[PDB]
Amino acid sequence: TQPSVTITENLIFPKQNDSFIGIPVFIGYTSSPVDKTAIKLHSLADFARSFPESGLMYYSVRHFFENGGQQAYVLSLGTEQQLSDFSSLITALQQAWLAQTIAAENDITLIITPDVIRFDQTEISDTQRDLWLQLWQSVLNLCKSRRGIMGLLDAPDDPTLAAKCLQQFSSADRQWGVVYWPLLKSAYQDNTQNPIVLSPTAAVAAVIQRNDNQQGVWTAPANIALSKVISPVRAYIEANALFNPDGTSLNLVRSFPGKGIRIWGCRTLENTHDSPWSYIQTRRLVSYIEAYMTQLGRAFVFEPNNAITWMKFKGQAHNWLRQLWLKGGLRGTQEDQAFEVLLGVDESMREADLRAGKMIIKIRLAVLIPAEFIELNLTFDTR
Amino acid sequence: YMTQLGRAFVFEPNNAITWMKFKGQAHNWLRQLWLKGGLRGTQEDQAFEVLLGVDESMREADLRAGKMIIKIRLAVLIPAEFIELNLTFDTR
Amino acid sequence: SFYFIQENTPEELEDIYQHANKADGLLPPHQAFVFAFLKLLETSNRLLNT
Amino acid sequence: SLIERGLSKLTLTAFKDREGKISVGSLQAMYNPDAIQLDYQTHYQQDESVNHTRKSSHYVSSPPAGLSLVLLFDASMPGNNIPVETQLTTLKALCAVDPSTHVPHFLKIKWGKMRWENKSYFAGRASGLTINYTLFDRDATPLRASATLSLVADESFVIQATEQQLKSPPVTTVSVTDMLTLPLIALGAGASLASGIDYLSLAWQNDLDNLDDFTPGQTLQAQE
Amino acid sequence: SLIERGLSKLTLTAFKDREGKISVGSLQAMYNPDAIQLDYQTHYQQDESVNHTRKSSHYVSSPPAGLSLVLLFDASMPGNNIPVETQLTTLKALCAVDPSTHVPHFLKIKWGK
Amino acid sequence: VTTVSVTDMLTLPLIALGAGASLASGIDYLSLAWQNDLDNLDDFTPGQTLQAQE
Amino acid sequence: TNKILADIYGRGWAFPPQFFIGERIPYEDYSSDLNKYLSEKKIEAEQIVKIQACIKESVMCYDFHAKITSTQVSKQTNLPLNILVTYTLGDSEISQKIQGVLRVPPQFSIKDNSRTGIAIAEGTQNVLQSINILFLTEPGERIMREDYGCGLNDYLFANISDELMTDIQTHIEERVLRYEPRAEITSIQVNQRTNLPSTLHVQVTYALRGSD
Repeated sequence: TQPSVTITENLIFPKQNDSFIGIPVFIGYTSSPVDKTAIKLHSLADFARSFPESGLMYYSVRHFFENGGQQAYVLSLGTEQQLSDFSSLITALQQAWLAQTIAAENDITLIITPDVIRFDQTEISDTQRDLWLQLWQSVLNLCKSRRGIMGLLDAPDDPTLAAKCLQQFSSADRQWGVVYWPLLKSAYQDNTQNPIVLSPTAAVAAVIQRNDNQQGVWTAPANIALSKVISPVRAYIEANALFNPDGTSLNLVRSFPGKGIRIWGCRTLENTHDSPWSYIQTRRLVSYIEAYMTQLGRAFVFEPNNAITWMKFKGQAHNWLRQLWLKGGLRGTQEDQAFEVLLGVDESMREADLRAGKMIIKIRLAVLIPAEFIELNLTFDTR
Repeated sequence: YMTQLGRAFVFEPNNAITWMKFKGQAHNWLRQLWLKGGLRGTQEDQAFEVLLGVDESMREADLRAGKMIIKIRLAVLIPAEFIELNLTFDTR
Repeated sequence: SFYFIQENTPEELEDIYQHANKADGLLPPHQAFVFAFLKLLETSNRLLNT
Repeated sequence: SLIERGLSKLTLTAFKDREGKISVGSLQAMYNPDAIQLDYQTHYQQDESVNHTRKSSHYVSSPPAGLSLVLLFDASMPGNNIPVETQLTTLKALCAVDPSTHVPHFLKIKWGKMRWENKSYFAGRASGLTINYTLFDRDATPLRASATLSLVADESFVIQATEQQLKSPPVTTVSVTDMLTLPLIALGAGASLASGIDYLSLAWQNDLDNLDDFTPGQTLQAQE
Repeated sequence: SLIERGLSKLTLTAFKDREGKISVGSLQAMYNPDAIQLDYQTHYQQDESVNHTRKSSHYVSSPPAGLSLVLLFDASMPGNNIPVETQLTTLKALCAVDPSTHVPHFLKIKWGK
Repeated sequence: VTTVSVTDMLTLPLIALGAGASLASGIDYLSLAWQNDLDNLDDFTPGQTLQAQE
Repeated sequence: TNKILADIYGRGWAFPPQFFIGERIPYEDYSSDLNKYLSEKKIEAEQIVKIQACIKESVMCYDFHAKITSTQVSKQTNLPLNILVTYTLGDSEISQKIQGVLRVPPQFSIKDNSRTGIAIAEGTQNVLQSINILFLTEPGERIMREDYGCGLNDYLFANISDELMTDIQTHIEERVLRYEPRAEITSIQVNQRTNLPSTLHVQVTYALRGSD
């Protein structure tokens, strides 16, 4: 027992101070019961500390961490013995304490439900279509608990049913929903040595979190290869009805010869042609801009409402926005084209607003458009 | 060292000028020891702190009794007695 | 019963030791350990017999 | 830093052999150098052909990497009690010819967290040492002196061999993914190999029943 | 520009072969160089004749073109979190001798327009 | 010729390494044993002195 | 895939050394051929090939070099069957016997404590164990190999500081490169334990040579 060098199988869990723009939360039934709080994980070791290494939730979290993820949250709805059917899961996602827990946590930015894959999908009845429509609305209602959160959604395995859901979905929360298809055959094996089928949303969340630090929040997270994925469940030739340039559409997950399995879409559920939130990276960039202005704006609460205060905000907001513009985060060849900030007693407010205690700031932005299609026209030089 | 430094201030006037002379030198010496690796801390205020004043460390009663009280806080280093190695496989 | 597995006799092991080919690298490792040690002691025995 | 704020000091260690098995001595610099220079050179020879119009040059032996430092020794200011002659004697003795091996010692330079191109040390041998004396006492005791030191890299053969077989392994392993063909697997597997591999050789080594006898999630191997 | 005003960054890519069919790695400069030099040389040999008074020279092999850059790496100012050692280790490894081909890598330098 | 002193928990290969460090060509454990007239490879005690030649 | 890794990276004794002796075979119970017993009990002839395939597959998993030569039935189990299997390893003349339980698809199970010999480490476990032995060995301990070892004892009782943590990390990298060519170290993490301030925890992550 003297001082010496020894080999151990124990693990250490030092505190981590890193921060990321996009942090997902895994909401579903776990191996063991826990309280109503959200557990923060820094690696797969933290998950084993709280839950046993088994079940669908374990492999979804493992798939997240092996795809480049760094920080995640787990919210347990109960033990795995309470799984009954699809409608019960929808009811569980509609509980009241979920919104309060999500809202109280400011780190959470994405929502993932790994337990949608468990249930059977052998009937293409209209009852199933209504059930899927309810699930999307339930997740989107959780995103509305706080500005900036979006939910990564699953789709019915049968392409005909999925196309039916897209056409008949109606909601005012489309801009906060992103759907991926189909399911993925992971590289992990269960007791009977069969591959484990996982939802693509677990790997997409790691890609989105990783892409923010590498390329930027204004860069589309599509066209990126996944890891620990053997093959998608269904081939790309079955998804010709799931992309509508003038309607609701899915983001396909596809394999290429020599390129692996890659994400092949960047659209949200926003079906309006002229809507500005048709792309995920556009919705995330504006929320990233909103988050900064919220933080900057908080410094001026309970401050005197005079011209000096407005200049302090306008100078700093103009300063930060130009730095983002010079990094390629906004579209425009001239500074006045990229953005504009208005804040004054007559530019954006009235004397009535000052008496009410308000301070109104007007911000305009110009965003970039992803390159989805490339057409080549070849002509002969007339010389 | 602080005993040797303190001895130079015995029988001296017990005013604020005298305290600054002691506090300046004591802060100077401990800081030099910190920059040599003799104390633990990445910030200067973490490694040491010296308090000496009519209200920071003493009271008016202490001045009347002829006392002079200096408060010193230190952070020291810990030896490496045990080393454990955990070896795991890279999941890639 | 560890050095001689089941129904093994010293006569059988001696035959294998003399002819290394009839095992083709599939002799149990612990018995190969014994054969290796016996090879080491051959040099000492040779020197003494002089 | 993370724990404390001690100042790391540069160290010079000398060995008799290339592998660093026989230590000779060590010297810790009393003042850290304020600048370090690393030099890499590599020579090419142009290709001359009578029937080809191609422009190309082929690689010729590259000189070993060079290092340069300047160390300052002082014995005049308060707190500098180690004599300058003692430090200069030690510094030269580490860079000199070993009486046993009849060749100069092998040196290692270490300084804190500084990395000398992927390694915590610079392994090499001295190629030049200039000492300038600039201040003396009344009894001619040297008080200030500066030494310019330049080394040429001379690494260990064992580390070179291991790093060689690591980046160019003798046998490589690949995992089969969806919609992969045997020629594509050979390209991926044969990228690390020195001579590559062809699709027929790869199939034979894996005992494939045909050119498509593999499934996603399977692992294949490729030898030299 | 035509659409936006992002700052293009100089990139260095390495390959094992001459045709660039096997990528090795890449490195994006954290600070663009402020000057780039290109050098072209070509050598001629004078013609000597015993019966011709003509003055002429004939072309001898020209050395390959040379390029020179200076890159700066910093890890002290705010926003510079990538360590200098990592960047320098990557830069040399791209320029070093490949363990498989026993020859230095083939490089490509791209920077904007 | 070099001389070495034997300390606790030393083996003959360890002694030859320390003694052979200063020698031009080193020394092997068999040669070191023969020069010192050792009865066996462990025929030494702590505090004893051993010699090594070229 | 474990066979592929084992062939590439080799196999050898497990650490620490362990020894086993298999249970004794009651040879006075198996004097009836399995095929003759099955045919006599009016079993399907299409079953017999399935039965034999199950025996061969289960034995192959137990030892893939085996080659079955005989099969017998315990006389105390006449319809849960106890079978004594006789096989030869490869092309050698060495023959070994093993007990088994057959259940009628047919299922065949092997007695648990049936192997006599040492424990072996294969493939990845061999490399992982190889690095573990390096850490626990100090230079000068191995006879005639006085340089093999990591040598982390030289950093004990030193003040826990950034200098010590850097020295430990670089020392591990150099020694593994010298003495373990089959492994590649990808990251080393050194941390101080909060509950035990005087102990250091080192996290080492390794990858196999040519794994990717």
